[PDB]
Amino acid sequence: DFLSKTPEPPYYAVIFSSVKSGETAERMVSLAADQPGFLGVESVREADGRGITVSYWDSMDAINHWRHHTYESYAVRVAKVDRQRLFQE
Amino acid sequence: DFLSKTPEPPYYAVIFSSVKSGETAERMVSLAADQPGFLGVESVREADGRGITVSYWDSMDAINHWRHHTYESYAVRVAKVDRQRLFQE
Repeated sequence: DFLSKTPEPPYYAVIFSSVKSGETAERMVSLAADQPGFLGVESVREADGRGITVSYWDSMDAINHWRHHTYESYAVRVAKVDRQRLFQE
Repeated sequence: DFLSKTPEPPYYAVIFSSVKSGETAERMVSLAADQPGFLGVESVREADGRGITVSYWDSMDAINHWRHHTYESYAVRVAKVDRQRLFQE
């Protein structure tokens, strides 16, 4: 349920780090989920407003057709994932 | 305070996504902070155990001397950040 079950690297990750000043954070998510090349999303938001949401994508090009069909502070970083290790017990 | 003030890409990011089963999550952090090439860290952990911690590093090599001097589920992904956009109001 929480961890995104991603394919073998490489794949991309969009790290959205935010500090809050809603219904619509969740529309913005159905939309990601719906896109071609969308691999999954991990979203977490603490009490005090601090939050990190990472979305995984299959290609730089898949991220552009998403930004295309489309906070006290935030940072958006897009990165190319070359390594992963998954664990559950 | 929350957002890491990172240099111009490229730089690396270590995305640690975890689901909890402590004092020592915080030792593991002083240590990151202390390393050569450590650029910063954003850590967030919700009530229910879900959590994302991303650490930023200047080089793949800076991450190896860290893993070197060194959960119901977790995922560790290392990625190369090629883009960033920072915002605050």
